[PDB]
Amino acid sequence: QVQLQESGGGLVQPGGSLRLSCAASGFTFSSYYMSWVRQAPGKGPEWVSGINTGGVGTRYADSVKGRFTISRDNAKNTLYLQMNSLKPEDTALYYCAIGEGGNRNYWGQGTQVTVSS
Amino acid sequence: QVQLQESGGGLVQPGGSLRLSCAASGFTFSSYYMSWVRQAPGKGPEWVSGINTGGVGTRYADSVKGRFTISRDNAKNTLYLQMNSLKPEDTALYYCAIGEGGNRNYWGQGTQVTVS
Amino acid sequence: QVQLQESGGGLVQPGGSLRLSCAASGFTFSSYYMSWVRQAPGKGPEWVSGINTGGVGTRYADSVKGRFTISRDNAKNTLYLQMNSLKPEDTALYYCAIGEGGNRNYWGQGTQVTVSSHH
Amino acid sequence: QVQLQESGGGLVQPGGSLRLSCAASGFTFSSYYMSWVRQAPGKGPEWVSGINTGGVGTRYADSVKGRFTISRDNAKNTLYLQMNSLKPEDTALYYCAIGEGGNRNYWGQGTQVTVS
Amino acid sequence: QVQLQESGGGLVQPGGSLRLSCAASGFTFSSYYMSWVRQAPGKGPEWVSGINTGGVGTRYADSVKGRFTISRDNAKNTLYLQMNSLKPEDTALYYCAIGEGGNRNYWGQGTQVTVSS
Amino acid sequence: ADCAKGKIEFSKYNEDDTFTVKVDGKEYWTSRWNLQPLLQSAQLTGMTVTIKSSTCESGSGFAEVQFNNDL
Amino acid sequence: ADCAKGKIEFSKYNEDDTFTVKVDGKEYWTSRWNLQPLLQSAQLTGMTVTIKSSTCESGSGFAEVQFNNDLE
Amino acid sequence: ADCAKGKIEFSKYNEDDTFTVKVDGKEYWTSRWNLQPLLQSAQLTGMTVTIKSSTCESGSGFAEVQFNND
Amino acid sequence: ADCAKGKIEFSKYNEDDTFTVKVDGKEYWTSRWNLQPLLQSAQLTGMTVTIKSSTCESGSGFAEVQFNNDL
Amino acid sequence: ADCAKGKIEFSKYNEDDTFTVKVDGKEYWTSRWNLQPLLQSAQLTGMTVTIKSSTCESGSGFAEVQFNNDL
Repeated sequence: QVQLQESGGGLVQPGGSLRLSCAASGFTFSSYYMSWVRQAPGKGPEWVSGINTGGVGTRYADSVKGRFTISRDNAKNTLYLQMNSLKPEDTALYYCAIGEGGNRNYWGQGTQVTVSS
Repeated sequence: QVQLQESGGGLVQPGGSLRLSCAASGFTFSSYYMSWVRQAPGKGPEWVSGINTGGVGTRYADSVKGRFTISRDNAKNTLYLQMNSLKPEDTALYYCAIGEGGNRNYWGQGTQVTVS
Repeated sequence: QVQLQESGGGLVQPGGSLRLSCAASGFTFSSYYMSWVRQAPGKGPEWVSGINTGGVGTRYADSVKGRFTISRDNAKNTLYLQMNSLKPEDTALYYCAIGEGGNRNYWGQGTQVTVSSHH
Repeated sequence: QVQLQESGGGLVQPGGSLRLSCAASGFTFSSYYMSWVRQAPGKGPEWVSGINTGGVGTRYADSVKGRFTISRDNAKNTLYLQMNSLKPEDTALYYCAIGEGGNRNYWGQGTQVTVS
Repeated sequence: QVQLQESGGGLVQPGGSLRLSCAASGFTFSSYYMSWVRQAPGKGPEWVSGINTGGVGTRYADSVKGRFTISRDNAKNTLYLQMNSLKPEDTALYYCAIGEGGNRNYWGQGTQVTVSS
Repeated sequence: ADCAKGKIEFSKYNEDDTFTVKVDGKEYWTSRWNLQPLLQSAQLTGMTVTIKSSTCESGSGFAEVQFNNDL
Repeated sequence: ADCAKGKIEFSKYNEDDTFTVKVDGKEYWTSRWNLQPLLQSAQLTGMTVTIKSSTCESGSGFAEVQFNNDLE
Repeated sequence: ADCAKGKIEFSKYNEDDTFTVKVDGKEYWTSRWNLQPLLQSAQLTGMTVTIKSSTCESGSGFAEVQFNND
Repeated sequence: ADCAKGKIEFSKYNEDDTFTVKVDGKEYWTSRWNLQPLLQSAQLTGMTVTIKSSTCESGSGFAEVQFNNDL
Repeated sequence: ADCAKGKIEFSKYNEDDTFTVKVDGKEYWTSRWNLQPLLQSAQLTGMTVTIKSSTCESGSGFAEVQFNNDL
């Protein structure tokens, strides 16, 4: 069964850092573009970052460019997101998504991130 | 050498459920698109469901979309079909097929599903 | 080097059966379409059967369809031809070839098949 | 988690030699074209050399042709640059880059080479 | 780094045979088409034989077709040339080349093959 | 069995990397990657494609297709 | 869920081996390789492309497109 | 041996991922994936293809071909 | 940074399996295999290509380009 | 060294998966797979190809080639 297991979330103070991890199983991970999408409360879903099969070719949304860095470990079937210098505008539920993140059926149950004082 | 062995059929009551399993051998299963096709008595063959090599992409016929769900265990070289809320129309011999199921050369000796 | 070693031929009576096997070496067998070609003395070469890498997609000549079965064992680097219900017309020298036959450079040193009776 | 670690730089007298080494990790190195780019202070970036996967096919900028030689050990997942007969015009920061080196995101934290 | 080491040459009488060997290193040998080129004295370079990766697809120059046989051992990173029934017109320096032999930088230092009485 | 014979109405690349074509008002899809450029070039050039499949209802999977030029 | 329907204004091959297309003033990108030759063909021939996605306003890329030829 | 010389009548993608072409009333198939786009372009453009094979009977497989424009 | 904007004057397949294109009198090469047919078709159709690279001198490597049809 | 400059007379896919082209009455072959679609397009469109090789005799192998449109 295809499964995506996000972890690494929680409560961080503004300016702080967090490292999200998503452990993929039940499909050949190396065959898929992987991305991270966040869903802020009250707002719609926001695509945040993407990475090609290969882990060399990354994409970032303008809102996180420079603060976030996506990586993949095809040997360990895991996807990561390094979130540095966190603004409150990033308090959202972060989903690890198979593909470009255009389909919510291919997301895992998100990891909660809350940047507050 | 290639072999497909369907199982999990039987007589179910309408609204009931069944889980068909097809055990593949004689070819590297993980490398092929797999699909399920049904052949109702008197009617022609009907494609039912399909799944990609990657293991994430699924396709379903309009007639069964929402009630059926295809899956694969590349570790166990098995293809499955979860048939929930069964209608009498679904009464047929189910074939497990290599590819899109467009040529009978690539189907197993199907399992019988009877809904009444 | 590349080597194809056909075996399994012989003298068979009409209606009889034979299993040709060709043992490939010197190349990664699993990466090539394989086929069987026969050539009867007096006639030109006749393509008989073909198999894609993987062993799911098989092709047969009209004259052999139904009686012959091509298979491959990529684990054992062997190609097989199950010849059932043979006719005297099936008499020839059977070559195992890399690809779709076509280029004699890609055939092996064949295996003789001889379908005959007391007539 | 992609990492390129350049080393082998330093202070060399004109006519001297240096061997830069870039140690790649976090991606299958053997699958990528690799190149070296230099950034002279005040000037823009200059592509210097390139090498295909497989390691036979090299490219050099006209300014460095004959003096520099790119190589790769797909076994030690390292990229090298043999800089012989160094001119003051080569005083830059040498970045090791994945691909053709046309995008700064695909470079490591460069090693310093000073020829005076 | 890239190295090609030809061997197996020498003095042969007409009609005789020789087996040239070229030992490749410093590049993934298995990923390249390999060929043999000869350079006769006074004449230009002559392509002789070629083999695709994998060692199934061989090509021969019309001048050697039927007498010469190219092979490769990707496990031993070696390329071979079986020269049978040698004519004096085979007297040349035999280079082992990466590719189709259209780049002199990717040839070895040659092996001498002299056929005379 | 010949399911549909006609000019390609439209083609569609699917989320599961399959490829659909509507020929003679019936849609058929294929998992074959090699067919993708062949079918697009057919649709563009105005070829008469013949979809052959054991399953002929619209939405069925197919693999065997014959291409004939316009006339 | 039709994202954009129209002729391809321009296409762009990206450094990350993705492919962007501007259809109906909006840019869309895809990680699919097979789509690259299909999209420029469509661009060159003047085809009617329909970009489909469930999450059409996230900045997420598409992978589903319908191609129709132009009429005169 | 030149089996057939002519314009491609029709092409067909097969269930076994091979590709058939009928040239000069005789059908020939190929397992080569590289040939699929080359043969389609030859069919579309109206090129005169020369099928070369040791087995020249219709239904025989081939691999070597020559393409010439009109 | 946009290095060159213009029609492809010529293309060249290199011995190292790279591909050069001279656009606006400046030559640029790419290691990307997928770009080879795309640049081939852009050259043939007379498309105005925009080569984007951090290294803009002629002979530099590139991997990002934009294709627009002619007027 | 420029071996041949001209329009492709004919192309040929070989049994060893190589590809021959006769340009300016001289035949040259290549083991490069990416060149196969590039060459026939060039043949079809009527492009003037420039074959560059160290071995220039007819039947030699080659890899580098430049494509220019007809005009």
